[PDB]
Amino acid sequence: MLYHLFVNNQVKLQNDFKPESVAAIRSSAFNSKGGTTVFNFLSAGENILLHISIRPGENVIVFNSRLKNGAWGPEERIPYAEKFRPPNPSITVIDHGDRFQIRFDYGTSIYYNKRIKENAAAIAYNAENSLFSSPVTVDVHGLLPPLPPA
Amino acid sequence: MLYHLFVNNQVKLQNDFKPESVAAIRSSAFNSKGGTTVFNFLSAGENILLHISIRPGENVIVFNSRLKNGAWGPEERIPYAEKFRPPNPSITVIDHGDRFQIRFDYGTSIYYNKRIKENAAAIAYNAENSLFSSPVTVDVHGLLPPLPPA
Amino acid sequence: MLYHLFVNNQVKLQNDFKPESVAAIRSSAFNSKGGTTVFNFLSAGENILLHISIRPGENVIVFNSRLKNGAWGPEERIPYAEKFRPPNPSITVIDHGDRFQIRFDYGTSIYYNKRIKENAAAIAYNAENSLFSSPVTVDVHGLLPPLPPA
Amino acid sequence: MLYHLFVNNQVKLQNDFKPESVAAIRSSAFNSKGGTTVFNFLSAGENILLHISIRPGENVIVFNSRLKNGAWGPEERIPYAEKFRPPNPSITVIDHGDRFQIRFDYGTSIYYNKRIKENAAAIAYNAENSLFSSPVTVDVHGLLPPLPPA
Ligand SMILES: CC(=O)N[C@@H]1[C@@H](O)[C@H](O[C@@H]2O[C@H](CO)[C@H](O)[C@H](O)[C@H]2O[C@@H]2O[C@@H](C)[C@@H](O)[C@@H](O)[C@@H]2O)[C@@H](CO)O[C@H]1O
Ligand SMILES: CC(=O)N[C@@H]1[C@@H](O)[C@H](O[C@@H]2O[C@H](CO)[C@H](O)[C@H](O)[C@H]2O[C@@H]2O[C@@H](C)[C@@H](O)[C@@H](O)[C@@H]2O)[C@@H](CO)O[C@H]1O
Ligand SMILES: CC(=O)N[C@@H]1[C@@H](O)[C@H](O[C@@H]2O[C@H](CO)[C@H](O)[C@H](O)[C@H]2O[C@@H]2O[C@@H](C)[C@@H](O)[C@@H](O)[C@@H]2O)[C@@H](CO)O[C@H]1O
Ligand SMILES: CC(=O)N[C@@H]1[C@@H](O)[C@H](O[C@@H]2O[C@H](CO)[C@H](O)[C@H](O)[C@H]2O[C@@H]2O[C@@H](C)[C@@H](O)[C@@H](O)[C@@H]2O)[C@@H](CO)O[C@H]1O
Repeated sequence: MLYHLFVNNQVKLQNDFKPESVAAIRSSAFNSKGGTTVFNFLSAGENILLHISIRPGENVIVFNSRLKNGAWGPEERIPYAEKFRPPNPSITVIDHGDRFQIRFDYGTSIYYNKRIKENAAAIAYNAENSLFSSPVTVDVHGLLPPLPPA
Repeated sequence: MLYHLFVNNQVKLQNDFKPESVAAIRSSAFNSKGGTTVFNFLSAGENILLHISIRPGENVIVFNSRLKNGAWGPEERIPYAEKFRPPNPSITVIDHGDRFQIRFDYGTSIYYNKRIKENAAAIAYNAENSLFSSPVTVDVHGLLPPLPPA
Repeated sequence: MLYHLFVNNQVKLQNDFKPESVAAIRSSAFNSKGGTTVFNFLSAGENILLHISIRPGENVIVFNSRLKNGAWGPEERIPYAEKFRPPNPSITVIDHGDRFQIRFDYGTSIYYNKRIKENAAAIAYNAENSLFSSPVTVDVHGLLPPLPPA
Repeated sequence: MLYHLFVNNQVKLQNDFKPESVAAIRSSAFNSKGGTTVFNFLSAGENILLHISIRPGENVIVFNSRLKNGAWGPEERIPYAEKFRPPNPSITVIDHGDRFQIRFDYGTSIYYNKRIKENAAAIAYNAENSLFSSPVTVDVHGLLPPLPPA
């Protein structure tokens, strides 16, 4: 299923993002002078199941979670540098049941153990000065699709 | 290369759409009550190399061409019905050198002999009440990419 | 539909190879010092709808057609000039209704106007010293599948 | 990278099968009355990093590991219960660093925690009466490739 997720907005998923689900987020642009950009996978109750804070100025990408009116837990970080590929950078998130796998353009995957046992009903996108385009293209799969030879 | 083509607007291609090029246009929605929707492949000089007029009310899809200040030539038509697949209908255009191949979700391809020997520098999207989303996602390939088993 | 086509053998297609059909042939190797290698798309009646003779020595690729017990028609040749990318070279054939499109790893697409109005029911592979592996992996589609962004 | 893995044989990988690596195994047939079929991911030192024993009779799939001249470790089994889609069944194995992900045509992904900290250098295929074709088509990726919208 294809969605167009606009900045400082979100998209309500047709079906819940759950185990086996794959979300391929792709930007039509890369604004090198952009600021902190965030993507949140939210449950129906608006709990932040997966928070991805891309911070170029801090050279880090922070992952976390928290209930709608709860507090962030410990942060999980990785260097920002050498992760995205202009002019069409991408973010791929896969739900492996007990944890999410996040993959950017380069480098190894990031694995984030789930902290809230719920499926995502929406994906939000927030940024004052986004690093990516608005909207960003999002393809959500119920399961990993057949793969091309390359 | 990924582009976000908004309705009643266009996208300037990074490189020209020419022989071997493949443009995959995908909508995030299908507005059954939408009207006539158009996609034009334009040259640098703004000549309409390939005009695709999707007319639900007339139950037809019209293909044509014309110079920037020229006249349409003869029309090439196909029934509108059973061509698109909601909620993510698509249009795939392939430049075969001497003609374009246009493929929708269902049915056989449409072949349109080129009438203007030029490459496209832009793709335009026009509609009063579009049948598709705004923007529509557009992936342009320099050549047919590797194919998945299905 | 996946088939394993062995050298000096053939594979019977579960479905007619006809307009919109795509055959993605892939080899697990490239035998540098290989000799003339042939791929034929045959009708159920064993007419050779599309003959592809890749000749390293003569440095040409000959395309032709012929009825079961008939003689070869006029040849349509092009220079061989390094069309394959080792170690996994590919040959993709697409049925466009009035003609076939043949794409290798390099060079431009080759177009061959159909000479016999029949669909292919089998693909044959012949060679004394094949340029490719035995068997070759063959994925046949009834229509062009959705494409990855790259 | 494409390989043709023959039954009761193996294929030496041009590159280490390691974190981020994906092995897409595809069969050109499904032998209904086939017997126990095995696929092993081996280290260059011939340690069995991941053993996959598909047993129709016992109706289970056993996953295990073992050093070259060592004994099998504790078994991790699941019911076989119709995991393959004829006539072209598939097995996809992904290296996630601390564990392997194995996906069949049906059922959920199977996760197997790594028991040996080595990368795979070869994939073996064993069976007296294989459930699948010989050889099986194997596409190995260094990283998950861009995905088609479907
Ligand atoms: C190393 C460390 O622990 N630094 C902490 C920052 O990462 C925290 O920032 C907040 O982090 C959460 C995720 O854990 C989320 O990304 C918040 O949006 C983020 O807060 C924003 O960004 C900060 C840099 C501040 O400008 C803040 O005002 C913003 O609202 C902060 C706050 O929890 O604590 C640091 O110790
Ligand atoms: C069967 C036939 O020939 N009908 C003709 C219409 O198809 C023409 O419409 C115009 O067609 C061109 C492509 O050839 C292009 O799609 C134009 O946008 C389209 O004109 C618009 O749509 C028409 C239905 C009218 O409402 C017109 O005012 C719009 O501007 C017309 C006009 O060339 O002629 C018919 O004969
Ligand atoms: C310059 C020229 O026209 N050369 C002709 C060859 O191309 C012909 O070869 C045959 O070509 C058909 C397709 O047209 C098919 O590829 C046959 O396998 C091929 O014949 C074989 O290869 C030849 C090189 C000879 O060794 C022949 O004995 C084999 O049977 C030939 C024959 O039609 O004529 C040439 O003039
Ligand atoms: C209930 C139980 O634990 N069953 C055990 C079998 O699963 C074992 O079979 C061997 O299992 C390993 C992986 O753990 C591998 O699949 C071996 O090929 C397999 O041994 C073969 O198949 C068996 C069914 C026997 O026919 C045996 O002779 C073969 O060599 C066996 C042996 O470890 O123990 C069972 O208890």
